[PDB]
Amino acid sequence: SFTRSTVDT
Amino acid sequence: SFTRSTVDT
Amino acid sequence: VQLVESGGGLVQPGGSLRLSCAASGFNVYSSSIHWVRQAPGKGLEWVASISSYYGYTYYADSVKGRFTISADTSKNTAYLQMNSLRAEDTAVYYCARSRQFWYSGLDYWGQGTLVTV
Amino acid sequence: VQLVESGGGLVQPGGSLRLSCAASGFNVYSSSIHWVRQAPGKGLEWVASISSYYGYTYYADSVKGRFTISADTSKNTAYLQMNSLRAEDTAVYYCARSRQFWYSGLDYWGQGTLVTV
Amino acid sequence: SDIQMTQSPSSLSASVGDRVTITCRASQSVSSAVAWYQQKPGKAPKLLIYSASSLYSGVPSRFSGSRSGTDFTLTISSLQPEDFATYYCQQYKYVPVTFGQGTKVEI
Amino acid sequence: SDIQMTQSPSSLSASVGDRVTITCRASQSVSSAVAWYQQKPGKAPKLLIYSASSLYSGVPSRFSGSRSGTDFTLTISSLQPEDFATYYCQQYKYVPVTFGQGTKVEI
Amino acid sequence: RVFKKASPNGKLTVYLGKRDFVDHIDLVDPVDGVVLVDPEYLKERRVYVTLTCAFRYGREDLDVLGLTFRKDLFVANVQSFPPAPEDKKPLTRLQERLIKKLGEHAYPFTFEIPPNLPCSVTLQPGPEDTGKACGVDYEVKAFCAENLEEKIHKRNSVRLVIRKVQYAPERPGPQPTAETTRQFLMSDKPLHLEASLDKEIYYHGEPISVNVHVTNNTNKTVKKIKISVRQYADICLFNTAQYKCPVAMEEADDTVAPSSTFCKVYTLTPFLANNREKRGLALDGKLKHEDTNLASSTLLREGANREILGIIVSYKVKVKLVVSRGGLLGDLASSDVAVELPFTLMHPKPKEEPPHREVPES
Amino acid sequence: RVFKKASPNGKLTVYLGKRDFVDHIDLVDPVDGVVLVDPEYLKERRVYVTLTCAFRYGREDLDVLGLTFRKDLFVANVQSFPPAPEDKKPLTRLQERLIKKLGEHAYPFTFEIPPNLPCSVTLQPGPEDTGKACGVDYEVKAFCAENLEEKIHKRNSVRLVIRKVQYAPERPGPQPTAETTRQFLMSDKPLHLEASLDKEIYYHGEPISVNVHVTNNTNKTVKKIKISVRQYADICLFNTAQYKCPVAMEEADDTVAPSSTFCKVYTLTPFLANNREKRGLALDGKLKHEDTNLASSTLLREGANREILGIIVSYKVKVKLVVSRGGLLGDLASSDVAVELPFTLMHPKPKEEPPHREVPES
Repeated sequence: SFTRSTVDT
Repeated sequence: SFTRSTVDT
Repeated sequence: VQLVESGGGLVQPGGSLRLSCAASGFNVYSSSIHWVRQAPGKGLEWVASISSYYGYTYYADSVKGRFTISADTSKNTAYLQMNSLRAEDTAVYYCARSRQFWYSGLDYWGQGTLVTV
Repeated sequence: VQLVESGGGLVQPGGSLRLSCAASGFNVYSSSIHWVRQAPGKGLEWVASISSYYGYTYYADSVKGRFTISADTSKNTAYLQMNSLRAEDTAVYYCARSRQFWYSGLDYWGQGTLVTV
Repeated sequence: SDIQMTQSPSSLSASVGDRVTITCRASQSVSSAVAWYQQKPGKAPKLLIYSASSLYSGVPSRFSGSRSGTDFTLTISSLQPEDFATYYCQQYKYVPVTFGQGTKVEI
Repeated sequence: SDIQMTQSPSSLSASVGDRVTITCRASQSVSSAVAWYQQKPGKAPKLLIYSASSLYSGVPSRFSGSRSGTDFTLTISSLQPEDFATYYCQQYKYVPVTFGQGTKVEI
Repeated sequence: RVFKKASPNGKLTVYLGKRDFVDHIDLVDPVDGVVLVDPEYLKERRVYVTLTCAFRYGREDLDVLGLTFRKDLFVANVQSFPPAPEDKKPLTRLQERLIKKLGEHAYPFTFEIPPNLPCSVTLQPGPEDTGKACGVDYEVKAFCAENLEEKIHKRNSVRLVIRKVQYAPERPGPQPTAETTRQFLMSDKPLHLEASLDKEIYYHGEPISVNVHVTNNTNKTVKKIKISVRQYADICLFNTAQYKCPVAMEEADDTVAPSSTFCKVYTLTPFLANNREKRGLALDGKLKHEDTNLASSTLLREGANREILGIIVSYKVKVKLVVSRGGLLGDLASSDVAVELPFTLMHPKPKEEPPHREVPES
Repeated sequence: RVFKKASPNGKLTVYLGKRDFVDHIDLVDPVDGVVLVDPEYLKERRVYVTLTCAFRYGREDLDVLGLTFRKDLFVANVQSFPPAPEDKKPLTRLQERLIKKLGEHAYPFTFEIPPNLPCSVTLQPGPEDTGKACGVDYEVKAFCAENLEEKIHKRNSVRLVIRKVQYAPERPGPQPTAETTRQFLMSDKPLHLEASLDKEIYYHGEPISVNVHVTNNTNKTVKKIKISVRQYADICLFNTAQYKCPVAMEEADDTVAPSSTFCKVYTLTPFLANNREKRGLALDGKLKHEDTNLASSTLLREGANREILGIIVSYKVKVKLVVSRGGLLGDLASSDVAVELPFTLMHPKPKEEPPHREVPES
């Protein structure tokens, strides 16, 4: 329900 | 000035 | 194609009357409707007229201000409103019709409605 | 391209001042104009903003109700109306501009006008 | 302007098959705009002539009208037994439209 | 909601050609929406970084910015003699827009 | 009876047998007449006759009223007093009788109006106008002068206004029908409309009855149905101009629900009583400032239509459906549906006489 | 940085590298991503991905709010958990490194949007609207089911809204110029009008400067000059619709006298602040109920125009001259003169970043 973000290392 | 009428007998 | 009128009857002097003339077979825009009255034993006499195409109304000098003429085109009926009827306004009233394009005499007549004052 | 503002000066507490910032090289529809003030010796602080494309205005919580911001398109000028200037409203005010499409920091700044209360 | 359409004779008597002429005179020129009507006692008038010489549709051919200056004339070639009625002469060029006093044709 | 951008150290001293790292920490996540400014005493601040890693046009390449979670870092590869100014760290994701307290770089 | 006119001097007179010359599309009636002359008082040695169809119109830039500009659409002329050898033509039935009555000092003249020329149409003047009748008119002129180019003196000339008119065809055409099928964005089900009149040719004052049929399979309701009669007039003075003027209309508050049909018959009657205020409305040609009806339709010479001069008058009936608004686009799209039916408005052929001029005069 | 989303159950997750996929007219950017699976929690034996361009719109006849009708424009699907031998494609730069980070239980997927497809455009909803965004939008969905047609469960799937956008071309076209020459009935001297813009391409918020030149040799004065910018949108959902909406206008009380020239330069700037009330106005596609600018012009694939589905947006500038009335016809003719200039309204190519959603949030 929440489009979060992340880094691909 | 007036257009009158008549008969040709 | 006929012209029929109704409304005439006995009335006291100074009163009022309504004459209605129902036209069938032709329409008021293509015809001019006239009212002609005839005193008992006397000759014909024109009283009123109306032309719905041009929107004009005419009255005889003896009835100006007393009479009023109108035509309702929804049912092809012409009305003559008589007010302050004097003692000399008694006659037999005929509804008449003449071609609007163009006047060639009163070809169609009513059948006579009586006004007694 | 350059931003210049004028109007700052000495004033008594509770009074009012007008700060006008004149923009050249860009139009107020394509840019968002902000006002940032810096108290003497302190860090930067944001006070007001306006976006003429969407028609929105934002104020810092400390100046809500006192200040009012507007921009007149005819000459590309943004106005900051300051009312009821409290004793702590003294600072050096900079006019700033950020791209409307889209915000990428305050790339252009004013020269700095002083408000002393 | 008012125009008096003096119509004479006031009444005439004629026999069956006779030729009858009726005269109607105007006080002013009205061109050929004159109409003729026939009325039997108690009934509405019936149109006969218009334009002072043109026979109305359906009227028997014995009825004819003529013009000479301002003197308009109605003539019946052979008076049939159904023609003993009252005739009125009308001018329709100027308002008010004035009819003649009327002529009566009797046996 | 307001976000307090704790920025440290409050002031540091460095020599010419030295490598300087400046840290700016947010009280909440602000994504990569962080900008860096440079102000010399008395003059308007000059923009350096936007999006926390993108160099503004015309800025010398020795300036660099980095992100690690909510800890944003400004680094100068070789401190030129003109770089001794005051730096402010800004988050522009939430109104009100809050600047860092600012660091001073001095000889 | 024939019409005659005399000059203010009284030394010249021209006779005409009628004023309205009928146009049969293929050929127009000849214009014939007789001119009375007096050689003793005509040392000018010539008498000229002239026929002229001229567009007359009042200027808008010029502040002076009454003054009007004119352009000749067709001009012809004839020698009459010295018998022209080239202009020899057989005398008509009335012309020879006029010669036999008037005597030696009376000479004939005849014209032949070429086909594809405008009919007499007069544009309705506004209450602020005081000049002569505007529009297309014809005029016959007879004058005496030593040459064509010599300055014309009104004292030594006459002029009559004549008309070129057309009457209804003897046989009507096919019944006019027209339909349309509007298809909306929301669904693939169309809104269908049909209309038709009873007959092709209508007379002046005869009521026009319109039949309307609607089949609404869409999801949108029809708010109103509007019927109107519009007069189309094309003017070709210098460059083609086009204007549309409504002469009668009726708005009915009828509604059609989705997945439902509807049928009704409306009646209209174009007339001049309620159109007095419409400046520029085309009316039948006037000889003077008399009253005349709405302009009758002009019959074109089949597929010739060589950009006829003057004014070309035609009529149509427009049936319009007002459709509800809303949804995605709202007020921005054009949701209305319409269809037009052409018809003909004309007089029947008169029995014996030309049209009369306000038969009971005021 | 990349975007990720997880199912309400939490056992499935899909990764995307961006949200705005640029369309270069000749070929659209590939849609790539990585799905993180859980075989022990997935006895369904399948995991599916899906790309769907859909037209969504709120009904007008239906009184229920929030409910909308939906139509597929283009649909694609992929097998992801059991590696499909027939769906083998080379891994992109980001996709292989996402695999490297996430490990064995992460599988790739790639799509290829075919050309000549609509760009994300959202129609402006009225204040009374409450449902989801209308217009054309794209959506990426990843779910798990033993078959394609098995009933989908909300808790077992994810969905992301993506956009297909276009930017301004590298080089502008020829300067747009247009002119007209109106000729009036009264005189053979025309009323001449010319107009032109500075350049073909404009950006959002950049002002539009219009040059107007008038050469009035007629006898009629020009009352007013009207300039307006109008947004043209074509919708081909079932049948081609067409609506026009003005987004900015300026009326100047300038007058031109007969036998005189006139020249001026007007400035306009379309913007959304004063167009809030215009329901149905086309705006750039939204991911959520955020604010977005006026819809950017759609670049057609040269001379293909095979009735592109969805919405096609274009802009024009209309220059209109109000001419005085009177004279013969008066209020019946159409005396006005007009001319239209087309132009392009688009964003420039962003340097490194894609758009950001209301960067300073309220």
